[PDB]
Amino acid sequence: GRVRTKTVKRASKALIERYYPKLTLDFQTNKRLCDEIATIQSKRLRNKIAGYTTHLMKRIQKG
Amino acid sequence: ALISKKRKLVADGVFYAELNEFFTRELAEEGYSGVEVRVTPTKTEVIIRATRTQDVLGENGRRINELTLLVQKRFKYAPGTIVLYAERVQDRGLSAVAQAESMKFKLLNGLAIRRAAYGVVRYVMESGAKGCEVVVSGKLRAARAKAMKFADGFLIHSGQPVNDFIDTATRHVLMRQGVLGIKVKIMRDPAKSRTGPKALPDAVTIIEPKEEEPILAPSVKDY
Amino acid sequence: MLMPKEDRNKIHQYLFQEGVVVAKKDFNQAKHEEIDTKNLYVIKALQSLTSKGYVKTQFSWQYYYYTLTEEGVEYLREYLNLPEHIVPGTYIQERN
Amino acid sequence: QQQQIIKIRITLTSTKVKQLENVSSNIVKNAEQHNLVKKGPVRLPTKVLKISTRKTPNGEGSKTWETYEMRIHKRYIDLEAPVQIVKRITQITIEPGVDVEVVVASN
RNA sequence: GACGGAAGGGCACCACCAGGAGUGGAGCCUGCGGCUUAAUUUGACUCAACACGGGGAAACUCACCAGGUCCAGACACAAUAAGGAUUGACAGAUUGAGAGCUCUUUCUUGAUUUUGUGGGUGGUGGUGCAUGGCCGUUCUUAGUUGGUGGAGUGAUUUGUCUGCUUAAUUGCGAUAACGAACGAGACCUUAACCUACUAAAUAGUGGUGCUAGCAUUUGCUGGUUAUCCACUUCUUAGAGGGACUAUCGGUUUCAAGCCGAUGGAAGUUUGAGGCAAUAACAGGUCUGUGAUGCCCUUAGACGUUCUGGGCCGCACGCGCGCUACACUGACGGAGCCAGCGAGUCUAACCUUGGCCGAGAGGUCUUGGUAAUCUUGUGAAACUCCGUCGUGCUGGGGAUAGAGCAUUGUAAUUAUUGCUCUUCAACGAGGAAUUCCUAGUAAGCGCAAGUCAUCAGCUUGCGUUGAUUACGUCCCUGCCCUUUGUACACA
Repeated sequence: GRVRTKTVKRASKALIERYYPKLTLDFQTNKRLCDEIATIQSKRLRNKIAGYTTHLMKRIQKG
Repeated sequence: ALISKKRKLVADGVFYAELNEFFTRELAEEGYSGVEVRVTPTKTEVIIRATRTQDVLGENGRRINELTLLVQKRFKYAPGTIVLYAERVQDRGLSAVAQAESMKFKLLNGLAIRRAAYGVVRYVMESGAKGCEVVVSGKLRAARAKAMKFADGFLIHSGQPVNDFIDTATRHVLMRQGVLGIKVKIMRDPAKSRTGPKALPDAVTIIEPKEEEPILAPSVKDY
Repeated sequence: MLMPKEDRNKIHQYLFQEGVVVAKKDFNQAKHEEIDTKNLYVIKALQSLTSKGYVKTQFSWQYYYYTLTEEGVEYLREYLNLPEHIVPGTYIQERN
Repeated sequence: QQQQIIKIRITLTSTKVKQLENVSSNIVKNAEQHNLVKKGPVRLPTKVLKISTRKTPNGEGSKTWETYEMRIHKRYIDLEAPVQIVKRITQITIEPGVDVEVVVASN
């Protein structure tokens, strides 16, 4: 009952346009590589957007 | 005497909300903009960093010598401590009283209900006011409904750290036909304030890398 | 109230020495510190010069901030009979 | 008697903990400048000063209950201090409303 | 647009279906009526008035019924005081107050204006249909909107959608729309994980300086108003990590889902909180503002003195509750738990004890303006072991009676408690009818708030902790599409 939210959905495509060829299936090193250099404002606004980056590139290999 | 640890910071307002009720009410024509409280022992730092700080000399003893001994002599601080000091306040977009007291001499003449309002506030609408809210009510026209809900700005609120950027004011005047209540809300910029968070979480900029490397028939390097 | 004026002029004595005329709030207490006359009937002549200026005014918190104005010379040439520029319009503290 | 190290209970308190930890830091860093022997920073519990009233100016409606409260932050320290480090403290480690006075003992 | 006893969608423990607590039965506080008293001041009467207005009201409060002195009449502008204005007055006749209230009445009395046409505006006086500020409700809700382009002469509309999901106008997907600014979501808290830290008795540790003793089964119960103090993890957080519906099978428009399982302190926006947008209610506050337009009044006052009924008076009505109908209970013994605090300032608040008396409590003392002392809040509810039985009772304590104390200049119409006399109703409670889905529903009890004294109240703090629905439109309530509308203080 807890589907995601819009201002982190749109924020990644100005962000993962930078660094597509990374961010693999194991979701630990990419998570801090999602937290890499950006001007973030908290930790779980970005762990959600890393889990956004986790789930939404893991399923490109579903076709 | 023998002050406890629960008797001066809950009792901050016995002196700090004493001055802030005083120069909201006594001679608030000055455009009051807070006092820089660094209370040294046996001295009292009055810093009315206001719009009319040419009145810190004045006659050098006409009204200042009153104000040495009015706030300081109603709770009866013992004399021999009080010092007065001032300096001009500036950057008049980022303060509620700056445009409020720019209306506290226009409420007799018959200016428009809007013309002075969105004109002076465009000192900061182009330099850091996104979403403001001004209501100038009372009874300007004898009817059933007496309220002008003036709306202006390019609205960004709210992420709940709201106190980082807000100004608030509410004023009154006793005219011929009842009170005229002027409450505003002026919105400072965290991007013009240069402090702490550059912006509440909307303004997140993303830098660009070097162009990513090829297969790179590589090298002979020995520095 | 019909009351002799050495009462008032011990309190106007307390004005020109530092610059205060301030009453407190109570009835039948009559002990304000540093203005040691009654708390209430000193007001009776304190508005009596207010009607033609001579003093400023605010109430708030019932604090009685009734302190003299710039025209505190010409009536105290005759009600205290003092030579001015002692607590008149140029009563310099030192320089502040 | 001047400059002995005789176990003194220097006590600090403030309102916001950003500047209270500031004041204690550049005094224990100024406990490095001549190396006061010390079992020092006592990270003491901070306080909650709750009031819980009805802020409404009339007795009507589905009634209201809030809180409004000061944060007493408070750092008792176990110093062992000399007579030199108490002097310049009224306008060092500065923040709005610096409050300090120390009893010169602990035992 | 608003409606409908029109469909359709959805969703609702401020409505149900399981439930777990039940209410209104009695009596009695505590309100609002009425009753009428000379007086029951006053607002609020629809969830959205009625244990509300801090409202547990002796005075203080207090706006009604009672009495009587200050005028507390700044004064714009000026008659009457100088062989006397204003009037306090001893003792007395009245008179709660020697209230010289009133008089019997001559001692005091001086430029300190008694006042004089008129004016301060005191007002807890009407006026929230004169108001601002403020507070609630529409709504525990997804609802707003510009920038452009599209249709329509124009009001407007489109974007915001027939699908599916969701706590969600959240997302996917369809697409004259595209890209967005809001609110919400997001964000943030907290009872938290961190023995890794800058870090230790006004605070908590294995040790043990001086080491009494049970016991020798060789280190234990220990203490030592500090002996070196041994030491930072428990106590406390400076920033940070750690969790981001985390992972695979099931079924999925392959998304948007969400579950079988589980690393884990944290898989249910972690549980619950926090500020919550456009537009407005003739919502409400003028009995909190010394901010109030006007009007009644302006000292013969609706200010303001000081004692009494009052808001506490009684067929009766309705609102919130508290003790209970006892025998997983009652009485008596044994053991014994919290956190919240708020505590004296030039005055007397919290207080273990000593000693006294059965208590109520009282005099010297114990520490504390406060992680010092209260207080280890050992309390109740609780665990264990002896005594009570089918009754209005070893449940119950309404009702009136006497006595002892405490607080207050001041207790009667009783401030409260204490010890005995009085010892009842009431037996699970009618067509009337609420709240609430995990340390939460429930059990019980301490701080604080008003606090001298007065909790059957209200916030919190806690100590012990099930349930079953696992969600939905018939009743009630709210938003959206479509139609109809002779309506717009709808």
